[PDB]
Amino acid sequence: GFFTVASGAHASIFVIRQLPTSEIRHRDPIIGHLIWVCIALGLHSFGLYCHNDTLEALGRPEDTFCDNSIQLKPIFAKQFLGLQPGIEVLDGKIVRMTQELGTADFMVHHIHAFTIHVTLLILLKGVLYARNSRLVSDKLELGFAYPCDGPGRGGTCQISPWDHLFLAVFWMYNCLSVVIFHYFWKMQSDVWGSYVHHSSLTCSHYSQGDFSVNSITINGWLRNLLWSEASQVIQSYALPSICSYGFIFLAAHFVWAFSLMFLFSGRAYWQELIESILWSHHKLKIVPHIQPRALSISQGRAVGLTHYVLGGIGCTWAFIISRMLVLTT
Amino acid sequence: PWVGPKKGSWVKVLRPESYWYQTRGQVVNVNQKPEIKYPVTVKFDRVNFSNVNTNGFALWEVIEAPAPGPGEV
Ligand code: CLA
Ligand code: CLA
Ligand code: CLA
Ligand SMILES: CC1=C(/C=C/C(C)=C/C=C/C(C)=C/C=C/C=C(C)/C=C/C=C(C)/C=C/C2=C(C)CCCC2(C)C)C(C)(C)CCC1
Ligand SMILES: CC1=C(C/C=C(\C)CCC[C@H](C)CCC[C@H](C)CCCC(C)C)C(=O)c2ccccc2C1=O
Repeated sequence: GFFTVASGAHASIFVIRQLPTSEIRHRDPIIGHLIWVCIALGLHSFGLYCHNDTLEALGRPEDTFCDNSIQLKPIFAKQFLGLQPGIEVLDGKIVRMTQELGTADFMVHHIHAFTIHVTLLILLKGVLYARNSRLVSDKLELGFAYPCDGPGRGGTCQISPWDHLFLAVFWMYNCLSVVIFHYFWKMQSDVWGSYVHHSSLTCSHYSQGDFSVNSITINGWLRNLLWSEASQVIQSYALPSICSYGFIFLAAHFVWAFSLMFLFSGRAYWQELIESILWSHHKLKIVPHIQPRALSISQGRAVGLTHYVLGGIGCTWAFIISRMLVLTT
Repeated sequence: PWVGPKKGSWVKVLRPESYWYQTRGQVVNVNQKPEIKYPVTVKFDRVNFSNVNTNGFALWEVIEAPAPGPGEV
């Protein structure tokens, strides 16, 4: 994900510094159709989850999208290995097992496609509209990394390719978090675990195969994956092995929240606060000749993005690693 | 004769909207033309938010002050 957003960034830089290719001359249809496909994908894919949530809450499981109810079979997801029936085991563990795809896999894969397409939309818009646009016609003169062009024309905030990356990084992080959660839950529920005894084995999975039944709802994701599987990391303080992981969980939550400061606030408030503070220093004759300044707009965005991504990644890192370490030992 | 402060002398800026309001700068020059509304030119060691070091002030927006001491603006 990080290197893909990087490729988008440096594509934008190349467009700014050099002449672009001729596919930029019909950029409006390209980005328009990408916008439409993003909207349609998000609507359908996420609204299936929302429909499942609402109907299940109302008490109508027969109306939801699931294997027992209306089912969205992934017809195109076909085997190619041609493996023999069964699973491969090694000393009380399942080294290899076929992943069986159903409505949950259909829904999660289309969520993946939606998020990938939205990230691609942000990156491609930044690349194609880097030199100029209907809003501002001298974006090339403005450069690559500028905060805006002004409050004019309604407001030209984050029109630069740098800001387009600044948003595409958020979207890449969202996509990768969903991918990580999908992989983690699916592997725990349907692949990993132990077995209990031509011989037939009953496979006891770590998550107990709850992905196919609970993953069909956002509430199921919230309960069976985050809340239920955060027991290890949340209750890791006394345990010698993973107390560090619990503390890092807490600290990553703190850092992620602290990023919202920079992501929501603006330069002028902090500059005025700094001046008011500096009044007292000048009063007491503490005169810093490297005059304090509030972080620039682009720097504030960068700091917020860095802290946001780092905190989220740290929370996920600690959560998954604590769960795995405890379960395997 | 010299209408404004002497060249090189320190003057305290009395323009309320100035970044250097109530602080002192050095009189770079004074325009002797009577038709100049803001003849005095004052430079300050502290650049304002626009990274500007000097400015023009009227004769009533600057008063003569001693040179800043240690730790004084
Ligand atoms: C005159 C109404 C009208 C018409 C004919 C269209 C037509 C179109 N819109 Mg839509 N659109 C509308 C209003 C309309 N829009 C409004 C008000 C908004 C702002 C929220 C949008 C926002 C919007 C976006 C963001 C996008 C489209 C897109 C599209 C195109 C594909 C269809 C689609 O997915 O629409 C989905 C959106 C709709 C609003 C559906 C159309 C609305 C119908 C005609 C409503 C008719 C019934 C109405 C609810 C009755 C209420 C009566 C009551 C008050 C008494 C198509 C050219 C997509 C596109 O360009 O694809 C290439 C696209 O990306 N539209
Ligand atoms: C909107 C875009 C979109 C995107 C990004 C994806 C993404 C994905 N789909 Mg597909 N899918 C789509 C639409 C889309 N789908 C639609 C509309 C349907 C019909 C309900 C399906 C039905 C479907 C199934 C059943 C499966 C996938 C699967 C997949 C995966 C790729 C492998 C595959 O078999 O693709 C197949 C892709 C298609 C069948 C869609 C063909 C491309 C579009 C629809 C052509 C339309 C163009 C047309 C000529 C003009 C339309 C004009 C307009 C005005 C109406 C991936 C997660 C597989 C997977 O991994 O599931 C877990 C899988 O099993 N999709
Ligand atoms: C005050 C309440 C509070 C607050 C403010 C937070 C804040 C946070 N938690 Mg949470 N958390 C809480 C309570 C809270 N938590 C409690 C009580 C627990 C139980 C101990 C946890 C356990 C926990 C874990 C184990 C994790 C978090 C994560 C996070 C971070 C999310 C960052 C982000 O952008 O995610 C963006 C949000 C998402 C990606 C959605 C995740 C959850 C939904 C249900 C997934 C749905 C998937 C489905 C397919 C649909 C996807 C649609 C797609 C288009 C996105 C953030 C620091 C996670 C994180 O870092 O996320 C990356 C993480 O690892 N928390
Ligand atoms: C630079 C750039 C970027 C990025 C990009 C990217 C990220 C790319 C990627 C790319 C890629 C990564 C590609 C790949 C491709 C692939 C291929 C081409 C393959 C295919 C396959 C095949 C052909 C197969 C088939 C089959 C079937 C179907 C069945 C059975 C048999 C077989 C196996 C044969 C962005 C937008 C950001 C910005 C601008 C610039
Ligand atoms: C808080 C904030 C500021 C003010 C923040 C500033 C000036 C940062 C302060 C920089 C310090 C001096 C760097 C030194 C590093 C930290 C003090 C390290 C602390 C480490 C702890 C573990 C102790 C802005 O200027 C700003 C600008 C634009 C958008 C958002 C914001 C914004 O959110």
